Amino acid sequence: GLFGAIAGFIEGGWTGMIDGWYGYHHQNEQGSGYAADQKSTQNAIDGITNKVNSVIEKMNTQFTAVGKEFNNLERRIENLNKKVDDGFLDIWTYNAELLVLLENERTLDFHDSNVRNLYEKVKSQLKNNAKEIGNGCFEFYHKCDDACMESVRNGTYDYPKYSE
Amino acid sequence: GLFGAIAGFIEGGWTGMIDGWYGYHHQNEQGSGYAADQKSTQNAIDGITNKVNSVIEKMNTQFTAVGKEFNNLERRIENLNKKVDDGFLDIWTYNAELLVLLENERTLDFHDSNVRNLYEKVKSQLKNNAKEIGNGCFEFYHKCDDACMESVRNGTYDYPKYSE
Amino acid sequence: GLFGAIAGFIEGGWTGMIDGWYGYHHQNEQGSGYAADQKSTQNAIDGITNKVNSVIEKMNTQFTAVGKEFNNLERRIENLNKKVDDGFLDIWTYNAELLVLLENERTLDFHDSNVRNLYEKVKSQLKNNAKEIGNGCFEFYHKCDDACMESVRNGTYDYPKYSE
Amino acid sequence: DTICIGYHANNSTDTVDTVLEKNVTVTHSVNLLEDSHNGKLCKLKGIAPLQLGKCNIAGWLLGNPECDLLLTASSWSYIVETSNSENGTCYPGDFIDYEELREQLSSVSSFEKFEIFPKTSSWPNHETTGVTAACSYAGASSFYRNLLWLTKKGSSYPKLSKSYVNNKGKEVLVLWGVHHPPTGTEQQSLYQNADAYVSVGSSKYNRRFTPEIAARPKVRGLASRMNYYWTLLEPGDTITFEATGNLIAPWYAFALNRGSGSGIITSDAPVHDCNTKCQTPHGAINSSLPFQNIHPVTIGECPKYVRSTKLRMATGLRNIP
Amino acid sequence: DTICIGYHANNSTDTVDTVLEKNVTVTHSVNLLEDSHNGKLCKLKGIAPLQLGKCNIAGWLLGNPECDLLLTASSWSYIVETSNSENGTCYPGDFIDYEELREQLSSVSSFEKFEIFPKTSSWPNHETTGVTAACSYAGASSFYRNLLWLTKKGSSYPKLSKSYVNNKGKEVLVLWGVHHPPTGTEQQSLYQNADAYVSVGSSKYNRRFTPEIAARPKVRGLASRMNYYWTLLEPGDTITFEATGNLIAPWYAFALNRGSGSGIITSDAPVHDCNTKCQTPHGAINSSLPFQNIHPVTIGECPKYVRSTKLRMATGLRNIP
Amino acid sequence: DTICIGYHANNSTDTVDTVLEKNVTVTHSVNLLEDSHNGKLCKLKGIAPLQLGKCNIAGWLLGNPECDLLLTASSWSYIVETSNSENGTCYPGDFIDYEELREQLSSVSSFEKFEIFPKTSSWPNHETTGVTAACSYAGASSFYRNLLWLTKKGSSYPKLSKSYVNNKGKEVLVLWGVHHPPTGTEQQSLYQNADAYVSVGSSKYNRRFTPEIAARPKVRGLASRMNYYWTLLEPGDTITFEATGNLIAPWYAFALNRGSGSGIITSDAPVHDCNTKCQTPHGAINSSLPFQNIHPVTIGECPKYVRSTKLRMATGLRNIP
Ligand SMILES: CC(=O)N[C@@H]1[C@@H](O)[C@H](O[C@@H]2O[C@H](CO[C@]3(C(=O)O)C[C@H](O)[C@@H](NC(C)=O)[C@H]([C@H](O)[C@H](O)CO)O3)[C@H](O)[C@H](O)[C@H]2O)[C@@H](CO)O[C@H]1O
Ligand SMILES: *[C@@H]1O[C@H](CO)[C@@H](O[C@@H]2O[C@H](CO)[C@@H](O[C@@H]3O[C@H](CO)[C@@H](O)[C@H](O)[C@@H]3O)[C@H](O)[C@H]2NC(C)=O)[C@H](O)[C@H]1NC(C)=O
Ligand SMILES: *[C@@H]1O[C@H](CO)[C@@H](O)[C@H](O)[C@H]1NC(C)=O
Ligand SMILES: *[C@@H]1O[C@H](CO)[C@@H](O)[C@H](O)[C@H]1NC(C)=O
Ligand SMILES: *[C@@H]1O[C@H](CO)[C@@H](O)[C@H](O)[C@H]1NC(C)=O
Repeated sequence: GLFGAIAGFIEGGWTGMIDGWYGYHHQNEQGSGYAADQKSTQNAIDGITNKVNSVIEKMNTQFTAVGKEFNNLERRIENLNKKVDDGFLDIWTYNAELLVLLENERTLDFHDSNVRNLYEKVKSQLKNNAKEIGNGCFEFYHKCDDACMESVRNGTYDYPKYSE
Repeated sequence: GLFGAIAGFIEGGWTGMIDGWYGYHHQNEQGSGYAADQKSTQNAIDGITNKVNSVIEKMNTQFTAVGKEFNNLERRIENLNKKVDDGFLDIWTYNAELLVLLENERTLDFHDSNVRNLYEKVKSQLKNNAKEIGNGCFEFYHKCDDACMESVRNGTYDYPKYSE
Repeated sequence: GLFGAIAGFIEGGWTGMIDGWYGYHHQNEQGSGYAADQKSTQNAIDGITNKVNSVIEKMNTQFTAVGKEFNNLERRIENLNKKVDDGFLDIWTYNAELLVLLENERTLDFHDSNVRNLYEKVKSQLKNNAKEIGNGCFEFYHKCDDACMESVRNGTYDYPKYSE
Repeated sequence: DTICIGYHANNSTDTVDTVLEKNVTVTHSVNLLEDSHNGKLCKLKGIAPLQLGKCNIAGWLLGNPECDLLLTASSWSYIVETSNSENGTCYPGDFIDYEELREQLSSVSSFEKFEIFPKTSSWPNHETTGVTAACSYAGASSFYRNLLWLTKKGSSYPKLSKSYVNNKGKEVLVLWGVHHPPTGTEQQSLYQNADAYVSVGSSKYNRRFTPEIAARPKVRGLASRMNYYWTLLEPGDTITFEATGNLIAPWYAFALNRGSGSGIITSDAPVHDCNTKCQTPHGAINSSLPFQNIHPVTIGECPKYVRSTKLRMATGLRNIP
Repeated sequence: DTICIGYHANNSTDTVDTVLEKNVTVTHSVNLLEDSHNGKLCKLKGIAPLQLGKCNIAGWLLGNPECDLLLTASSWSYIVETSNSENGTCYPGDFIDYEELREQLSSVSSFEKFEIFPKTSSWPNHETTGVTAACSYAGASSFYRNLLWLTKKGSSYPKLSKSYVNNKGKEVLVLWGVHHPPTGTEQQSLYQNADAYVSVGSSKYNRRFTPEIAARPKVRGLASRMNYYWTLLEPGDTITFEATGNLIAPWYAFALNRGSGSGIITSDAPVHDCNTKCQTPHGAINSSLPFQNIHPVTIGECPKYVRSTKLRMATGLRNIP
Repeated sequence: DTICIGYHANNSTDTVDTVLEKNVTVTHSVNLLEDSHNGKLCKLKGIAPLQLGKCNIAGWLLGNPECDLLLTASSWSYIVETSNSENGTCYPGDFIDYEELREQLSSVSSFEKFEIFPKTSSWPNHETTGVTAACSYAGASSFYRNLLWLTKKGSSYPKLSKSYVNNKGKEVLVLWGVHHPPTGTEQQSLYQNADAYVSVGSSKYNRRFTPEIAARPKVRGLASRMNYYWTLLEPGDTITFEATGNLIAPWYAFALNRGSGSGIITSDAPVHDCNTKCQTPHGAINSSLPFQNIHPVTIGECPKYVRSTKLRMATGLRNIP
């Protein structure tokens, strides 16, 4: 991955998290569970939706009858016609194949970037109140209950509140 | 943003800085003010100038009279001519539209990346002689005068000269 | 560089390292030398190879006789034929020129990304057992022999085995 | 106490290709390539196609006896020929500018056949009853329904002159033919005049025909030939026929408003009451996606044809459960 | 004491579209789409177009009496016809290969009209004075300025033979016509000979014409027709006319150097002394940008035509004041 | 106490362009643009082209006396005309649908010349000995090898009727000609019938020719003209000739099986024993790369033609030694 998170230092995905593309897994004394980050998921969705629609809707054509008919003394213009059809076919096939190859790469780089940005957002919030395991997990140096876990997910986490 | 700086952990731009795309805001006892990073600005400018010129100048065209005239027993080749003109219209319209959408995304990613690279360049030279506040600001653990700030902007900053 | 490593905080390349694209230079009491990382090099190679084969092999090529012959009362369809050939010329020249420009940018950004990802991979392994000099170099806070250096390159480096 | 950052995974087996890597499994994806069709020939612009059945366009216009049971509407958005359209010009010869006529008739909005030169009052001094085994109706010698074979009545073929004025407020399609006996003997037997000629004229069209008498290989048992000609008579214009022999005269003609930019589809697929924006010879297809691999030949507002068997776009991310 | 890293902002309202997001406000941008024109027809390659005004190309070449006030330079980069160009062949008939000739004249250098067969000395034994109400000038019957109508002198029309050799060091465009009376009565009245013919030949062109006497609808009051023919006579070559009647003789012809790759524009926009690299029927446009939405049918070195209403490229960054 | 992360560098001088920066030195790269050719005309897909020597295709087909070769090869993938192919129709006149024939003969998988109407037994009632100074072999008047000039025997030219049935199991190319005297005097001298005509017909082809008598400039010393015609006769079909004069009769014809989709290259480059998938007039080119700047008009499976002088794709990374 271009940004090093997906299939990167975060080795795999979570089938447990069903409600979003990106999110959190928490473990504390009250229990464990998955929660999706709604802001980053919904932005990614908005983004990809606009991409797909751009590729689809920018294609506009006029009413056209492709086929043409020529007698046996018209062979030259018949082959001209064939050269036009085949030329358009070569261009559209090549371009469509590459557009999908190239834009598929970018879409995966996009998801990878979103995951990395989310990770570093949490990292910057926790600072030294938590330890970095490396698999995308932070181990707290203090007790963190559901309300604490939520402040982290909410981006509202209170750093000075823990010197414990 | 793909690189997480613009509209990222740096939330907004500076209308105060008129002389460059990316730069610094400094605060000390002598005063405050904006200073643009000249190297990173000019490098970005050279790049974007080259991108635009490529899109514009790579288009080479020959003197062409597009229109053609056909009588009422020439309907087939008249429609062949129309199929060619329209086919060219569909191709250029599609490619032009997607080229701009895709490359606009890349230009914005380019700007985001440049801001981040500048931030981490400053961060790596200052190290622990300053505190990382967030929103792109470093709070110094020593006194930094106008002469000191310029060394930071110039990338010549002297770390061992300050232990406090 | 988009990812800030190549011509970045790592200023130059190694003519000394002949066996791979990305790798390591180590110095300890036993000696110094270059070693290439084979996993990341080979991955990059697989990728770039796939990119190249895509650009070349996605091009459909059918047997075609491009030329046409017209008598002196056929000038209009002769010019129609010319409009088709020139029209295909404009499209293919423009698209190929931009495809190479754009994908060259992406290929360099890819290498830059790979270098950065590898650097951060080593860094997370070493943690506080070493000092980050910059220029891509880590100075150990302990003694590291050839067997130890190999563990870093192998990604098997043992953190708790080294204190001090 | 730990919190982890991660990403979605599921049981999806969808794969896409990327420039760096083939066959990557992703959580979600969408198809950009229209890969299916409905197996029917449908209406284009709310209008059904012309179906010619056993007959091709020439047979239909001339009134080939095999075309009698065809039901023609007053409008069509395109024309359908099948692999069963064999019944054309049953009298051997050349149909002039035939491909052009087919093209220019591919769509029309108010089409009517009418009797331009009525059989009963038009030719008192010529025989109108001529038939041939080459044009057969249920095993019996017959002739085109829309034309009349004029031969001599008794010993003579008097010079004929006939004009039609187009008062229909639209274009009128007029077809006729010229017969070419193999021998001077047959010429006199039919038209009596060895020196015979045909002239047709309008405000635009002007042409003169003479019989070409020559020995030829037999086609459908005939060494004779019959050539077919047509013109579109503009509103208000007049067309005039003169002949001393060999004219295969208009009986019925067609009044119409030509549409434009349509064409002819050759398909054995059944015609149905559905509507579509894109018609293919295999069947109709959805026009919403940008690309289609169904068929290189289409009529409508259509996705671009590509050689691709697969174009699939990643929406979600790498699936790594 | 603090130092901050940040980026530029301004008052720019410029918006662009991106693949992930529509309508993004940015600090700087450039337009790739040329959406305006100057409303004029301008010079291409430093040369003004041929303007035909009231007349179309046929009227101009034949010398239709209404085209007397048009003016032709010795060169032009293209040809402009208007919606007012109606004055063509005023004597009804067919102009053969007319579209081809129009194309071959679309740009020329070194163009000159000259008198190929002077009216006064060329036809001592024939009447040259023929006119018609069909080609009228200022309320009086007239004829094409560049052609001459030869009729019988007294009771006799002797066979004529006339030749021209091209010494002009460039191509010579020669136009002529063949007249077709409605009745043999008229044939004898004008050309005196029932068996009359016209023959034209050169190193390339070979044809013999016969008058076709037939009933035809009246066009501009005439049941007669006059067909128009042309050839490009190569430098050094000879062209020979022989007739016993029905020839409409060349009087003036044109020597020229044909250009190539230009065309014909139909526009009512005023012609001016401005220069352009790209001309559209609406007006001239800048050729600098890669794309233009003004018009698909153009002449020049032109941006590619697209359906886009906006193509705008981000240069600066996301504007967040 | 140190380990460092870095990247490869070398002595490579290769440069690429990127959208952000020109002239970037990289460690590795590959070329996408085929900029060279082998300077030869080669076999296309393992079959040699037809070489016509002194003659062009018309001269070769008609048997111009200067085209005497070892033999027409029995198959070819395409056709080569040179700057030395000068010997065409040595009797001046028009070759009808000549470009069409050239296209349709551009590749064949079997070709044989045969005597369709043997000179010795075919024309007992006509003179076969006609020659002309316009077609000369070794300083003496001669004629086309593949055609026969039929003139009147004694005072009489009886109507001739001659048929050929195609038993060859493939197409037969039949060529013939029609002679056009400048004067009726010459018409009577050769043909005696002034009303003479030629008729050619098959199940498909039907056409009638009459001589067009006109005064014309001399070409190769002749004011006379000769026009050339052809048809492809299908296996099993019959072609029949009837003439009262002016027929230049088939002597030899060609039996053949057409390939499809080839063309003509005009080059003086020598034909060689090399093989290629793409032939250019400059030389053969390699088909592996997607683009080529050698020449726009090619024959084969060819890279797309572009104006680029350089297309080079970075594979390795920025080279910073
Ligand atoms: C006129 C006639 O009956 N002639 C007979 C000969 O033709 C016949 O030998 C055979 O004739 C066949 C042609 O017959 C038709 C046809 O096409 O079916 C008969 C049609 O009635 C006649 N139509 C008209 C209006 O006259 C038609 C017509 O003459 C030609 O189509 C015009 O070109 O001919 C056919 O050619 C066979 O190949 C031929 O052997 C014998 C036997 O009776 O004598 C005549 O009665
Ligand atoms: C085959 O082609 C060659 C040309 O490649 C013909 O040879 C000669 O062609 C020249 C034209 O370049 C003829 O020139 C003429 O010369 C006479 C005087 O010699 C002059 O009066 C004419 O005005 C013209 O310039 C030349 O006649 C001709 N040679 C002969 C013997 O006729 C050759 O004729 C061609 N042969 C056939 C059978 O096509
Ligand atoms: C063209 O000139 C003719 C006379 O030559 C005149 O009758 C006619 O009205 C002119 N054109 C138009 C559109 O009026
Ligand atoms: C086209 O317009 C003017 C020509 O007067 C030119 O200066 C300008 O640069 C061109 N347009 C753009 C967007 O560059
Ligand atoms: C084409 O053949 C091979 C494959 O590309 C290549 O090695 C060779 O050099 C090419 N030939 C020429 C003459 O460039």
